[PDB]
Amino acid sequence: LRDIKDIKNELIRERGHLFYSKEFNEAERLEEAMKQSFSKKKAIEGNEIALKVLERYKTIIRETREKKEKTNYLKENIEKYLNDAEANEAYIWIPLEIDEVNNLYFEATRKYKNYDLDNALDMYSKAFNRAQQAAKNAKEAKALKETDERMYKQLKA
Repeated sequence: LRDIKDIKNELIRERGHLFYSKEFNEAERLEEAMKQSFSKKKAIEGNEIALKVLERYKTIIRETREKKEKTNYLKENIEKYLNDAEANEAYIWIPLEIDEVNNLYFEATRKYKNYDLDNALDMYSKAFNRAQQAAKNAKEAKALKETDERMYKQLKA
């Protein structure tokens, strides 16, 4: 029963209750029922309900943590591929592709800040895809330009 206090407080610290408001409300109602059983001195029934209260809180914690990991991975790797795109003249050849990545990352962060985790993950993923596409297109445009000047040079001299 002190386990539940400890798990529920950790969940609050990670804002699990705001990312998963419907499921947190459900787990609080189940916690209330558990208390009532103990009040009415039904300790078998109470203990049976306490194991599910525990498990429900542990699920919000684990899912919150796993989605945060994925968000971190997507944000760090968007950055890495924009860097690589920019080393390949992305601001010369495809500046509006770089803007679209940055704007998808901006719109993903607002969703994340209104505690809408799955839609934030959806849009960070869409920004990561366009980051990869941008890096590739920038390499291709750079190689092509280079090639078309080594030919323009040789058809002048």
